[PDB]
Amino acid sequence: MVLSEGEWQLVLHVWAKVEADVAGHGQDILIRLFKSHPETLEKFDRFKHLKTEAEMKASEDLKKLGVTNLTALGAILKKKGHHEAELKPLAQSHATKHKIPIKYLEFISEAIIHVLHSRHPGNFGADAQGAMNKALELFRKDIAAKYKELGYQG
Ligand code: HEM
Repeated sequence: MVLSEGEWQLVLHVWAKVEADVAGHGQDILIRLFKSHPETLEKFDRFKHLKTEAEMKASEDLKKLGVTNLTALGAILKKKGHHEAELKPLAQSHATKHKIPIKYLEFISEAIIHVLHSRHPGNFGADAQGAMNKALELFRKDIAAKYKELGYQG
C-alpha cells in the first residue's frame, strides 16, 4: 500500500489543526482509548491506577505522555511513508519494553479517528478520514513488519 500526495495533503491538513493544541488532542485521544478499550490502560504502569475520566484529565503526567505520543506520530506522518528511521526506536520500545500488540495500535488508531472526526468535522470529511485511515494502516503495517523482525509481532 502507498498513499498519493493528494491523500498525504488531506492527512497533513488536519494534522496542522491538531498541532494548534497537541496537549488537548493528546488528552482526548488517550482518554477515548482508555474508555473504549479499558484493557489498554493496563499497559501503562504509571497510569494504570486512574479510575475516572476526571482523574485522567487532571493528570499532568498523562498529558505529557499524550504530547509525546502525538508528536512522535506527527513526525512519522510528515515523512509521508519514508518513516523507516522513525519506526525503529518506536517499534523496539513498544514491542520489547511496553509489549503493545498490533490490536492495541488499531485501538489507538480508532481513537485518533474518533477525536479528529469530533473536533475537526470540516477538515475531516469522508475523503480526509479515508486518507488518515490509509496513513495509519500503513503505519501499523510497517510497525507490524518491524515487530516481526524484532521477534514480537503481537
Ligand atoms: C500512534 C501510536 C503510538 C505512538 C506514536 C507512541 C509513541 C510513544 C512514545 C514517543 C513514547 C515514549 C518513548 C518510547 O518509549 O518509545 C511512548 C511510550 C509508551 N507507550 Fe506509546 N505510542 C503509541 C501507541 C501506544 C499504545 C497503543 C500503547 C498501549 C495501549 C502505548 C503504550 C506506551 C507506554 C506504556 C509507554 C510508556 C509511558 C511511560 O510510562 O512513560 N503506546 N509511546
